[PDB]
Amino acid sequence: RPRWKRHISEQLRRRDRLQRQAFEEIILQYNKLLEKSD
Amino acid sequence: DKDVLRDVWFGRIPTCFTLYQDEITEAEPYYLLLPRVSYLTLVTDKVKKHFQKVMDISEIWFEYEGTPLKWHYPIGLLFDLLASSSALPWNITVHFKSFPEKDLLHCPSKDAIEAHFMSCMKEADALKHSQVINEMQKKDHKQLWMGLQNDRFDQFWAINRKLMEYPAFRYIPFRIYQTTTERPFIQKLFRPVAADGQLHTLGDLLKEVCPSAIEKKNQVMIHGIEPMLETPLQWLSEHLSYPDNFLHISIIPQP
Repeated sequence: RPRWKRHISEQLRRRDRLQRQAFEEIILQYNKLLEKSD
Repeated sequence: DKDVLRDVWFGRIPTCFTLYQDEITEAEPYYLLLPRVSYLTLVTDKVKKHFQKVMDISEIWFEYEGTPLKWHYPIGLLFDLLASSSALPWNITVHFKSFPEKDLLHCPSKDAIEAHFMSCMKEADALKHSQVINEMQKKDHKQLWMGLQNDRFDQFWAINRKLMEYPAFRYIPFRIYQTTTERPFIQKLFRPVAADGQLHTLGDLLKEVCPSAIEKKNQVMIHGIEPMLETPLQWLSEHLSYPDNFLHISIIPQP
C-alpha cells in the first residue's frame, strides 16, 4: 500500500513485461525450429 | 508480501549465447531465459547440449563485452551490473578454448555450487541470526537447494521463511557491487534499526557504507529496478534478498 511499497511492485511488474513476457513466446518457437532443423 | 517474493523468484533475463569467431566448427545462436536468482552453472548444461553438436573439449566460459562472467555471482546481479544499460537480449559470447587463469576454475561442480550457495546462507544467517540454520536438519538443506535448482518456489520458500523471521535481524546481509572500484564489492555490518529503534533506510545504508553514490549520477539497482531510497532496509532483506539470503545491490551509471 505505501508509496515505496507500491513503486517496487510496479517496477517489478513493468520489468517482467519488457524482459520475460516480451521474449518467452519467440524464444521457444526459435528453439523448436533449431531442433526440428537438426 | 508473498506477491513480491514470487515476482522476484520468477524473474528472467533473455540471453543470446553466441559462439566466438575462433571456435572451431554452422553454429546458430542459442536463446534462453535465465532465472535472475540462479547461477550460470545450472543453465550451462543446455548451452553445452546445443553447441556440442558443432564441435573439442567442453571447458566452457562465458564473456560479456570481453569481461568473463563469474560463476559465483547470481545471473541477476551480473546482468544488472554489466548489461542493464544495453538493449536486450543479454548478448553473451561462449568460449570453449583459451581458458583464462584470471577467471574462476572450470564451471563448478553441482555440489561446489550448493556448497558455495549454502556458505552464503550460513554466513547470511550469522549476520541476522542466535542461529537457525544450525537448528534445522541437514534434511532441510537439500530442500533449499532442490527448490533453487528445480525452480520450485513453494519447496524453497517453505524453509526460507524461518530464515526471514526475527523474534519480537541483528545485521543485514548485503554486498554492494561497483562497476569501477578496485575491490570486488563492499560488505560491512549494518543494523535494520537505529539507536532509537527507527527503521533504517536504503539511503542510510549507502550513507554509512557506500556514500560515494551521491556529475556522474549513479543508479542504485536491485533485481533490475530502482527502488526509491525511502525503502525500509529490513523489508528488502526479507523480500528482495536473493535466495542466498543476501542483498546484492548494484551501483550503475546513467545514460
